[PDB]
Amino acid sequence: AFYYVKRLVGDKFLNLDPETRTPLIIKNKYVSITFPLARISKRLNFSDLYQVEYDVIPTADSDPVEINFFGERK
Amino acid sequence: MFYSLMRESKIVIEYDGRGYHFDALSNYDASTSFQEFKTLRRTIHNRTNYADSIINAQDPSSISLAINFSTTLIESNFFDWMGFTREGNSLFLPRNTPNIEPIMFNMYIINHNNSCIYFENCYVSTVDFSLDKSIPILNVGIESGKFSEVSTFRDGYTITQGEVLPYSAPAVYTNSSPLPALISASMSFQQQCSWREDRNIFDINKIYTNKRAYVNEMNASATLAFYYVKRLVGDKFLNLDPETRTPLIIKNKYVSITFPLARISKRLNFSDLYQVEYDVIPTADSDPVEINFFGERK
Amino acid sequence: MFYSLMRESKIVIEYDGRGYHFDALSNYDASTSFQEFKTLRRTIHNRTNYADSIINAQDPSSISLAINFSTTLIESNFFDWMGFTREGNSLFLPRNTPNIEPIMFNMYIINHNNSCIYFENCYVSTVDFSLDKSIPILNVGIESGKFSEVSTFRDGYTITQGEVLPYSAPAVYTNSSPLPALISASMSFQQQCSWREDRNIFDINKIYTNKRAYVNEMNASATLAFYYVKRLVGDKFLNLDPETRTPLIIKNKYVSITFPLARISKRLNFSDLYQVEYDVIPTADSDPVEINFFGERK
Amino acid sequence: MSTENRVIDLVVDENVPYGLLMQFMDVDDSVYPSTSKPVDLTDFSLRGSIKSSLEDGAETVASFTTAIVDAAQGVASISLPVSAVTTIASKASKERDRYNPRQRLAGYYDVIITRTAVGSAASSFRIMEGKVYISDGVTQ
Amino acid sequence: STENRVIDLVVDENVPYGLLMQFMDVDDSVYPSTSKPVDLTDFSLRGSIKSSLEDGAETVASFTTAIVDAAQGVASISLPVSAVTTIASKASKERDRYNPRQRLAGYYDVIITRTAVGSAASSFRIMEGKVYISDGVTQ
Amino acid sequence: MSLQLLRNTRIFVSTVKTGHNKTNTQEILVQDDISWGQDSNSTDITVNEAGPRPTRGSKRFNDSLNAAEWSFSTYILPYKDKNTSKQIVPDYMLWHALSSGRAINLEGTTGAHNNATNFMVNFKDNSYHELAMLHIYILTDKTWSYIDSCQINQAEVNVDIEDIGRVTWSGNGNQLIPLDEQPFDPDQIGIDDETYMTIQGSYIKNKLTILKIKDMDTNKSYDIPITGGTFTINNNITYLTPNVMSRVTIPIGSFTGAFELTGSLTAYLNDKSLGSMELYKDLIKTLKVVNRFEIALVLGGEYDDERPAA
Amino acid sequence: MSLQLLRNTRIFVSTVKTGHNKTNTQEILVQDDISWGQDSNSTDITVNEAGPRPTRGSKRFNDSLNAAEWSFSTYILPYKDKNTSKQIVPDYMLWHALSSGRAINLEGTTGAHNNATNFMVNFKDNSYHELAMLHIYILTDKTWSYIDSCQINQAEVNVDIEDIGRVTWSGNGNQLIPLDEQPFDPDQIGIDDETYMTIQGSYIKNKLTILKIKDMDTNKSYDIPITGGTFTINNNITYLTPNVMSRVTIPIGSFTGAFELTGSLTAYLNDKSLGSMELYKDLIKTLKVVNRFEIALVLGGEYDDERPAAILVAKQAHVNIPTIETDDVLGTSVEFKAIPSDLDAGDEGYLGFSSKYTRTTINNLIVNGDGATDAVTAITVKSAGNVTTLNRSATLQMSVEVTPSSARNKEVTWAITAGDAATINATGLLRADASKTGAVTVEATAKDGSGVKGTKVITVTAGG
Repeated sequence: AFYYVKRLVGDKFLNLDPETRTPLIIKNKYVSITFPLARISKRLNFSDLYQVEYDVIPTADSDPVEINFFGERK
Repeated sequence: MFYSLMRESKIVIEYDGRGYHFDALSNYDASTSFQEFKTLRRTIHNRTNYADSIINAQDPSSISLAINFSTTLIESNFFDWMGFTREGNSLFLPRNTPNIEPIMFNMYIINHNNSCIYFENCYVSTVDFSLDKSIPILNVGIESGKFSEVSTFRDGYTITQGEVLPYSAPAVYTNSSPLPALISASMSFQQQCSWREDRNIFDINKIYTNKRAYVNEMNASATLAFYYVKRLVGDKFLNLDPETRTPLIIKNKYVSITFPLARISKRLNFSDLYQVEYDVIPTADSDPVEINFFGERK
Repeated sequence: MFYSLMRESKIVIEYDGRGYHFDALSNYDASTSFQEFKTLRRTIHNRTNYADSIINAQDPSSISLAINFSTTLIESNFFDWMGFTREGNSLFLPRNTPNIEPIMFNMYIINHNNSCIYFENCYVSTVDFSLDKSIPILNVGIESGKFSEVSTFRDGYTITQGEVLPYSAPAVYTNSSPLPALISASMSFQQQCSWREDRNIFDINKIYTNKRAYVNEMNASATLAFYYVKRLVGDKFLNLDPETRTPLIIKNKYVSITFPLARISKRLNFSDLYQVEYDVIPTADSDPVEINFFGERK
Repeated sequence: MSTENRVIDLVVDENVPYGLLMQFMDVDDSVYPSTSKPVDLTDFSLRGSIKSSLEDGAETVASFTTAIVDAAQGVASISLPVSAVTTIASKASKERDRYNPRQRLAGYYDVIITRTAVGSAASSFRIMEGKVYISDGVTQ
Repeated sequence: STENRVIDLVVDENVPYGLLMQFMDVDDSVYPSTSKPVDLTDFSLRGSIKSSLEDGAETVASFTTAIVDAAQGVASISLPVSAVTTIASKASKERDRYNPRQRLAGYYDVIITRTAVGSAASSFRIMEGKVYISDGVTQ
Repeated sequence: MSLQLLRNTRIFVSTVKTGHNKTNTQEILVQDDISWGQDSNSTDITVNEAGPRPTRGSKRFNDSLNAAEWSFSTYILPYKDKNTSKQIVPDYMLWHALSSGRAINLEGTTGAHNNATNFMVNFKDNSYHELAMLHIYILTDKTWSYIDSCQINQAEVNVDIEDIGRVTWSGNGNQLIPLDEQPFDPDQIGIDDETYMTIQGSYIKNKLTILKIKDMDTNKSYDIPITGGTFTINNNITYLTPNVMSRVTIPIGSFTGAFELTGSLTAYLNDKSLGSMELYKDLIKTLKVVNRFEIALVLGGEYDDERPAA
Repeated sequence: MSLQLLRNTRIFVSTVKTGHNKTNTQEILVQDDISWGQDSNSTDITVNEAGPRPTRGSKRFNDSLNAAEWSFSTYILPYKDKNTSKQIVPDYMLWHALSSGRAINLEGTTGAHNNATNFMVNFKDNSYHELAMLHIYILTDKTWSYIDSCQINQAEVNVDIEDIGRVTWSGNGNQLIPLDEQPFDPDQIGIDDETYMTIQGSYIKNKLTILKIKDMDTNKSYDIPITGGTFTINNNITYLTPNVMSRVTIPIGSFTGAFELTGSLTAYLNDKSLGSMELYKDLIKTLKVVNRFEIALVLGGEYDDERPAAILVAKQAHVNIPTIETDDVLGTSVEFKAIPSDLDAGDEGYLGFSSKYTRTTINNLIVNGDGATDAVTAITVKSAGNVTTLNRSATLQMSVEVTPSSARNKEVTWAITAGDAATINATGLLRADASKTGAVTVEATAKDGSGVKGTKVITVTAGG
């Protein structure tokens, strides 16, 4: 879940178009789930502040999804 | 960077090449989404875990607007676009649906810094407002086929809604005899269209957007809530028997929905104070349902 | 004019030509409605917008009463009317349903100024009360076939409910061994009848009202809630194993529901404090389920 | 009936020449399907300028060099040399943005295509507009 | 897809660094995307590591470009262990949040270039990001 | 260049926004506790992120204005005017706008209507969604202002013995509007010294308060000497304001609620016949869902010679 | 064997748990209202039966500890230190931990940073989920204790006239830890008598409070003598504590909320020009969803000679619709909130503290952001060669002279306001043409936002 943010007029990086394959990682100081290739679908809600919502699943030929478990100091 | 606030927005409806900026907008809700075809090809060779998902269509959007009544009566165009015939400032419900396809229009949702969302191939599918002891407001519901992001847009500088109409108590009549003890008169009008999905093999590897639709039916309806009141023992005027045909009008100082002949069904609730509820629909051979829009001084 | 307040009402049940005015009524809920046949005849000639709706039947009413226990035990007549056999002040659940059709009675809901609503062809379809740490109350549920508005009525001046019985803590026994840590004992009894719709072509252009019904089944049920308590390690008396046949009684100072042989199923919830829940139904060959009604001093 | 997109925001790369080419195509919707023929750019010239602000009196950061690549295919290219990129980089706003320190706002730009001849009408046309951003580079 | 030029390099202390770029040209017109590699002729890569983006920033180091196997498109960017030491000397003392071994050393970008292959200097940036030194223990 | 003091406030009640004369506007003698104003609503839109380096910024929007609040206290001061020779209370249009939703007609028989004997107010004609509409005019020192289209929400009357008979008015208005020019000359419309003498001749003292209570189901009149009490006339009027996201809005119309006439009466327990103890014991012994009592609270006392009373 | 009195408490603010020196820890002069502590949560598990002879027994479990609460009040006491000769407030690290989430650097330009002229605090670098982290050390008589990993939740400043300028701090900590051994010698770290004399030389009196409010949409400065007010710097910091059923837990980390800079200002209604009445009437007549006001609350007053002062500046503020406060003397309340130009831009407002503010210093603080950077005060525009007129088809490249001569921004813009007989470029090269027989004007304004006006009426004629 994001806030709908655009930096340019007609931006290419941040928009609502689907992304067939893109490397994604949801990182923390103690855990990091890695999608080597991801299929992202976007959904915009015209709420109080516009919010976009992603739907990330690994692609057909994507490498295995990583889940790292860092105890302390990575 | 640029965030997008709902309060800092402007909704402009593009019809016939003119922009109808609908000010006096209390609240609107919208969403955009895509349709996927996700299949998992688990085989005896490889019991895989990774699906085969491709985005191939845009799910139709469902935009709902809540618009206050205004003195310039731009909001009656929603009845006009939904299919009602116009004579002066009164909108008729036609005996038959005029055309197979609804009236299509585009809509913009403007925001600061040239940001916009462009809904296309829209049609008004629902309009209902409740005449009650609060300020009346009509919630319109439109369905889009294609949504897009555009840089420049259409902004209705001139065509705009005026000041909101002052509150006035509703009153429902039979001919000219008032119906006592009104609680809440809710009116509903619909254009129950349906999308004609024509996704074919020529659209493979492409994103499909709905474009054409047909009208299944139009209707005018109203639900009236009263308190169970009787003036006589064994009264004939006020009772629970159904009324096959009776002239009804839900009147206000600024709007009056007229049913030349109505089919009324009654429903009694044994609540704290007994309440009867009507279900008013026009009859088979009734004359067209009237919707008058009085700005000021009728 | 005359408004109708629920607090200013009187519910009288007419059975066998005598009026059973059920005082000590905490709350009742009822509704009346009609059935319609609304079809839209859209044709290639005229794609019309006006439906063809005719009111032809009265939807059966569902009246629910909440009645406090009373010292004169008029409320046991609901078990009597629902099908239980009577011996003294105890009601038996018969092994077989006595008759095909239930016991039919009429009911009035009186109000001031000769106002009344007349429910006819009623039958008691549900009776359930929860023996708990609050004052017990049995919610009865009756279904009507025909409702009407009448001027004069039947008012139970003499047959009435007395003073409400004082609260007394419930207790469930096995033979004479108490079951520890009771929370809430809820009992349920039903007469699951079904309306036999016989609307035929001789009723065209007329309003049809259901008149006859047949009993699908009768049953007695109880759901018991305990705290998971064990007195020994590997206890045999208190555990989670099912009990095919065991004598149970949910006893109070004024009522005692007896299952001569019961089929108990247990369910454990790992909540803040562990709770076990029973599901008590009489067995196949069990003797008739008892329901005793003690007014005072047993 | 649809909308245009005259507002386009450009992003240049520091120390690298920037090249943008525009193709003008004639279009029509008729009984036969959409027929497109390239517009012949004869006597068609372009001219674009960049200023740090919209308000009058804004400092001119730089100007674009205009050229026509292929008249028959209706292709015109609008670009600036690397030295102009450096000039715009020097005059850009120093305020950075987190999550991407590279981009900085440089100003606003416009492009007018005109056809000037004795027999031709004195007609100009603002084909585009928008803002110019800079992707700061470290090499060179 | 879109653009993914921004990738951060984590170079190791006391160890020489070498990166192997398999240049490629994927096209998604046909459903199985074409695996055609670009052909590396008249191509040179240049990259400098400079602390901060402000003008006049000191050049922390400079990448050493290697072009090998031009037919199949691959190429190598590297820098000697002495360059690694010079980078690690000027790195900031503040450590990265996610890894307590990395320290921000500067910024970088490599720029491809065609030198008069068609009488055109078609030079554009390939990639960019931040360079992180990873503190070693062996030496 | 001047400061404005509350002590120099003067309040005029009007039914018209123009053509102000002595039959449409009169001064209302108010006290220290007078208060008026209008509040505004707002909203803060804040971004609530979760990542490092989050955005921490807010933004405020004015969205609506609330209904104007006004309140003041006045003394119950019945008297007879020289012009009509009919007993009238100076704040009679306040009583009318409280009582009925029709045009004021003292000659009639509903709402606030007077007589050669007494001034009377009955609520037999208050079945209206919008009662009689007033306009409170406020004069503080030199500057003028007024509240547009007011409605009398309630009238509090506190029976506080060893104090004078007083009534507290409350209400709401569509909008408070400051006026730069004088609407009408306050010297002429304001009450003159002669009527002031006539009014101060008549005061109602809450101490001399007799109460007459009778059980209509038993025909039992009780003798209850009061200690302190209060009764209210409440309309439960709610003001409706439209919701517009692009522009701030002020209330547009109102709707009267349920008319309530409640009270509370404190007294000592008396063992004498038909005293407080007998009433209390009868009420707690009957335990009836509904009661039929006749209550006649007489402020100012009853006497053979002429005395003021409410 | 001793009782501990609150009057003997001494508070030290630290950024390190070891190696305490004079640059990491300083004493904070607190008042009577100091308070600190930590509360604990519990739960009762009770059996609720219904039968006769029910079980009536309860049981308590300690389940979690709440975040430690601390609060104290301090006087705003700007002064210059002898070591660095830069104006600094004694509780400067509190201001830094309130302002920014980076390491303290008084030499920088964000957060709490000082100068040879004034001490300044701006919130341009507060985009952090965990601001600068402090450790409050408490010394009561002989025993020691401290709160671990504190964060400055807010700073209340009450403008209470006939009282001294004071600020109230509040915050939360992970855990309150009692220390048996002395962490550092409080005699050395605590402030000595010399700096105490220097501080008490400078006090800020809330009575001498001038306010500068200007409507940016209309260019209307108002003269509002204040009666009483307050402004807050709030972080809305919430402390997260884990839920474990088997063991009690203490908060582990926090997350800053939405940064709010609000205020409330009470004043009497004035009928004079540009008074309170005019502001109230304008605000209730416009009825606008958004307002753009410039508010500069100047505690301690403005004077030609050097005086102590604390200044809050809100460049783009939002003012609520005022209301009239009916008292013995009629008044009003001006509730405002400093909003940023963009949400992720910061710069909602800033503060400047010093014991030496001449009027010019506070003016250039307000219009330039720093008390040291001078700002233009007046302009008279000059032509090319002391020319008084112009004829048709003649150029006039006009120049500018500015005061003071040391202003940082000496440039101006160019514009034509009255008449249509000439055009000007960015540089100022005015150009005319034929058929120009009217009087045209020229204007210039500085780029530092001072509000300086440069005007000249050139009498352009048709020529000889």
